[PDB]
Amino acid sequence: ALTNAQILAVIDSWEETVGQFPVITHHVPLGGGLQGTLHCYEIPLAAPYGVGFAKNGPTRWQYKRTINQVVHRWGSHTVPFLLEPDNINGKTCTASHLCHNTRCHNPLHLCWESLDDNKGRNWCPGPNGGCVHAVVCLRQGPLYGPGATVAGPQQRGSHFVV
Amino acid sequence: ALTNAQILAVIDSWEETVGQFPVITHHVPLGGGLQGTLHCYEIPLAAPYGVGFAKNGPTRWQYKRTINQVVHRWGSHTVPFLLEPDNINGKTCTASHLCHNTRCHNPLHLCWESLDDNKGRNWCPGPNGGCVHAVVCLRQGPLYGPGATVAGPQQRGSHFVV
DNA sequence: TTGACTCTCTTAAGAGAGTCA
DNA sequence: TTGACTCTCTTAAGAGAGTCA
Ligand SMILES: [Tl+]
Ligand SMILES: [Tl+]
Ligand SMILES: [Zn+2]
Ligand SMILES: [Zn+2]
Ligand SMILES: [Zn+2]
Ligand SMILES: [Zn+2]
Repeated sequence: ALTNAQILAVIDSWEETVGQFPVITHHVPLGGGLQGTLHCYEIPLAAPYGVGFAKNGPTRWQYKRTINQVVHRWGSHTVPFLLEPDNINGKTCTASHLCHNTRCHNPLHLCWESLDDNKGRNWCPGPNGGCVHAVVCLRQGPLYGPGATVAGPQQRGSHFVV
Repeated sequence: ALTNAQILAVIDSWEETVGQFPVITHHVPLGGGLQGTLHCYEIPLAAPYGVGFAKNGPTRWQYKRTINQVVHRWGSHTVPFLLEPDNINGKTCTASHLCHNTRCHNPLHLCWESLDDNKGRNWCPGPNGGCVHAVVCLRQGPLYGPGATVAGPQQRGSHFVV
C-alpha cells in the first residue's frame, strides 16, 4: 500500500505534468445571462499525452506510476482526490467536471462526488442563475434550458386524471 | 400496426387496460416549499399485469398486440406516442416520467423527448421552484438539492487558475 | 519503469427481441 | 392469440485491468 507521503508525491507529479498541458481559455455562460471565463488544462488529442498518461478510451485516460517495483494506475481525473474518502452515502465518488470539458484535467475544475450529483450538474442553471450545489458550479450546465420535448402529456379518452 | 386507424386502436386499447390499473395517490414536492398531488396508474408488481402487458425487466414492461395475424410489441410507456416522430435532432425520443414513478403508466404523467431531457428532469427544481421546461414538470426532481460532494476543487501547488 | 495500445465494466434514465406454454 | 418468462442493447456521465517491448 502506498503511504500518504507516496500518495502526496503522486499528486504532486500529476499536478506538475498536468500544469504543462495546453491551457485553453473558454468563455462560458454563468446563468442569469452572464458570461464568465474558464481556463482548462486540456490533455492532447493523441499520443504522447504527458508523462504517466495513456488513453484507455475515446475520452478516458489513466495515470500510472511505478513505486517500489509495483505499478499503480488510477483514472486520470481521480488523482487529485486520492487523499479523500472514495464513497459517500453508499455511493462511489467520481471525478466531476465543473467545466463540463472532458479533456480538461485542471484540478480547480473538478470535484469529487456521487455519479448522480456529477450528472445533475449538466442541467444546473449556474452560479449566477440559481445553482444550489453546496460545492458551487463554475458555469451553467450545457443541457440547462427549455428542452426539446416532442409531445407532452395527453390522452385520447377520459380514463385518466393527473 | 401500419395504418393510422390501427395505431389509434392500439392507443385506445392501451388506455382502457391502463385505466384499470390501481390509482395510487402520491404527494410530491413542487418546489418553492409547495406540495402537490399526483394520481399514478401503476402496473402491478407481479403477473398478471393486464391484457397485452408483460415484464421484460425489473422495471421494464412491453405492450403486445396481434394485428394482421402478426405480433407487434412496444415498450409499455411508448404507446401514447406512436403517432409522433420517434427522433428529434437525431436523438431517439424516449418516454419520460413526469411523476418519476417507473411503474406508473398514466399518459398524463408521460412526455416524449430525448434521453438527455428525460434524465435532466431528475434535477429540476420543479413547477413552483423555477422549472423552465417548455413541457412543464409536474414535480421537483427527486435528485434536486445541494448534493453531497466529498471534496471540492483544489490544488497542492501553484500551477493552476480557475 | 514506461508508453501506447487493447479489452470490459458501472449507473440509472431508457430500449429491442427470443423461448416456451 | 395471449401470457409469462428469458436475454442483451443504448446513452453519457463515469471506471478497472491486460499485453508487449
Ligand atoms: Tl459532469
Ligand atoms: Tl424520467
Ligand atoms: Zn476545465
Ligand atoms: Zn449547480
Ligand atoms: Zn405517475
Ligand atoms: Zn422542469
